[PDB]
Amino acid sequence: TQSLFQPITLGALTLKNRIVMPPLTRSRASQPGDVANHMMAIYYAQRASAGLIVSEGTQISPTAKGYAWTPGIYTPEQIAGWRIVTEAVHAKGCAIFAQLWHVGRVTHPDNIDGQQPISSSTLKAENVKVFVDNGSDEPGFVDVAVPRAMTKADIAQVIADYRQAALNAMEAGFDGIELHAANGYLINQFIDSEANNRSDEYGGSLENRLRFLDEVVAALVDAIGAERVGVRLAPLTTLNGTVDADPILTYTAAAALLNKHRIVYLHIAEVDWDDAPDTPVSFKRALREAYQGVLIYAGRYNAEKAEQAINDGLADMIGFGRPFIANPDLPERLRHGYPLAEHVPATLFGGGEKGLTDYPTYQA
Ligand SMILES: Cc1cc2nc3c(=O)[nH]c(=O)nc-3n(C[C@H](O)[C@H](O)[C@H](O)COP(=O)(O)O)c2cc1C
Ligand SMILES: Oc1ccc(Cl)cc1
Ligand SMILES: Oc1ccc(Cl)cc1
Ligand SMILES: Oc1ccc(Cl)cc1
Repeated sequence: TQSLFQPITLGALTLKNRIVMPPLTRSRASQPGDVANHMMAIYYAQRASAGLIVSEGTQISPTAKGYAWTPGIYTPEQIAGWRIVTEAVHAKGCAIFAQLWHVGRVTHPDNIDGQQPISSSTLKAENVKVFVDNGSDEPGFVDVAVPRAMTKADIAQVIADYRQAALNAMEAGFDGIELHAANGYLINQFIDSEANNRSDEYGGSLENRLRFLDEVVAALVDAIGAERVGVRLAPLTTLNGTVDADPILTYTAAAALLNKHRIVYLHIAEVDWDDAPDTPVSFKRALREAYQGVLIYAGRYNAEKAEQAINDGLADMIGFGRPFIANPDLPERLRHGYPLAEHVPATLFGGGEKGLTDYPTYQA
């Protein structure tokens, strides 16, 4: 755990340790308005012993939302709500990035103002469900709708929304933003070959499939600086059903592309729930060469595996998702080998402070 508790520079920031609280959707946003709120500020501040916190996915526009009660980052109220969160976190001495979210085809019209979902293509995410609370029917999971393929104008608009969302994040006092390009959401729907059947310059070739990622990142960097832009990829998991034919190649290329932008960190999601594909060390070694910034991994890490990943030269920082839910003082527990509480799946999403802010710190 020695390396794990070494500080690290992240752009202009000097982080206290190598531990990341990765994005964790808790769907606690105040209704109506999907506004980041007090319990969320407390929740994040409780966990501010992390070296870096990355917020739960936060939708960049009304049509970017996939799930009921997730916080937005496009209205003045939403920005103000996030500001209280970032101030609460900053009061503790911690860095926090906003994960900018566009779910693309992984949504339902009820979650996006009756609009049709957008995507690279008109392919539905098969067997994929999102959660809806439309005010009329009893809230619950529903099948995603069929998306429409983005036009060049849609692409320009979404890039605009990402760019503005980044400015909004800075206005909300975030230290940076993380582009959610993972888990089968909008950008992932362009990247992964089986989710992209476009015939224009945004589909087909590997270079084309990465074009949307390229242009979104260009915008983000232009807006707030590369030192404040991170990106998250999930090369091998297939959460929400985007599949690539050659993920090892696609994502090593993507890492190289992102390296050209000099994004401050690349965040690799290795595991999603029980979707834990073998991530070859040789792949990780290739990513380490393709991308020369701060490399973050999350997925079933414990203290031992985290430390080894760092000492092996594979990772610079390690995210702990589920353990951070149930252990606000996760770093302290990891350092001392204190037993980790386990989270209650039933209170992961929705509800109030219960299962959010009432996981106690460790007490012998
Ligand atoms: C309840 C929950 C919500 C999550 N929300 C997000 C999300 O908003 N954005 C994202 O990129 N990953 C999300 N993830 C994935 C986690 O960030 C993390 O990568 C994953 O849980 C694997 O790490 P772990 O085994 O330490 O939990 C979420 C995971 C869980 C369990
Ligand atoms: O946004 C969400 C996601 C999952 C659940 Cl159970 C409720 C709301
Ligand atoms: O610009 C702002 C607004 C609110 C707070 Cl707490 C701090 C800075
Ligand atoms: O990327 C994501 C987003 C939301 C959730 Cl619940 C899990 C993973």
